[PDB]
Amino acid sequence: MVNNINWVKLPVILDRLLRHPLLTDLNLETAIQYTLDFISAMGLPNVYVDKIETIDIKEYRGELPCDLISINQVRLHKNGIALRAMTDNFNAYPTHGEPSFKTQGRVIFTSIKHEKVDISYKAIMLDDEGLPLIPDNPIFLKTLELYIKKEWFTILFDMGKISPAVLNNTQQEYAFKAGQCNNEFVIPSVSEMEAITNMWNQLIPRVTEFRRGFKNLGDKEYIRVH
Amino acid sequence: FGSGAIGYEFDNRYLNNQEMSAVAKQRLTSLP
Repeated sequence: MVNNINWVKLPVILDRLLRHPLLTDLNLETAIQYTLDFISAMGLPNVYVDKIETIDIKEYRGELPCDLISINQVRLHKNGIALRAMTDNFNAYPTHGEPSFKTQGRVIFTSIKHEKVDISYKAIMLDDEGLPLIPDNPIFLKTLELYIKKEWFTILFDMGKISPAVLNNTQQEYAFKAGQCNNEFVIPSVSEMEAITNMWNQLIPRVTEFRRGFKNLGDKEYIRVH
Repeated sequence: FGSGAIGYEFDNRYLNNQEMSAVAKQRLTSLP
């Protein structure tokens, strides 16, 4: 992402929607739900807050933080060696290796019995209220506004209170801005294309960046003169 | 004289069939 994510409260999206006199029955409560549907459906990893927590595994199980949304990596605390993924069907089960993890709910399922693990994860940024906080990006803000205008107009079109030409314009305009908003958040900055440059140009290919926290991923590869 | 429970339901049904024709011309078009 080229621009920085400056945070603003959710009611800044309601100044923009209630400029439209057909969207004047909108609420904070409706703006809360349609934001989280929009934040999810875009899947932009720049909208989330990166956190790291150390949890302790009791017997192939550990309790996961409350704010966790997606795990970046799980690693061991004493080694720093990262855990990949549990493909075993019979993991902590005895009959009569490379460590792994698996997460379903608020429980993580590891391959190690009694160990502390660091979990680097993503959460949602909150307010003084326990409410979501959105980027002030006028591309993000415009297409979140067009998201809610397209969900409200879809209800109104089912009711028969909106022209099919009106909904077709809103469905088209949200469809353009959703790609512009995707490209706004995905396309790297100059400082991220340098780390992409160093990963791409490697005379001796570095193929074990998952073992670290992808720390040396964008590091530059140097060759001695001889 | 007067009684309008069959004049009403026939007029209400004619406006229904006229409304039904109007919603059958609605198209959400699918070119760019």
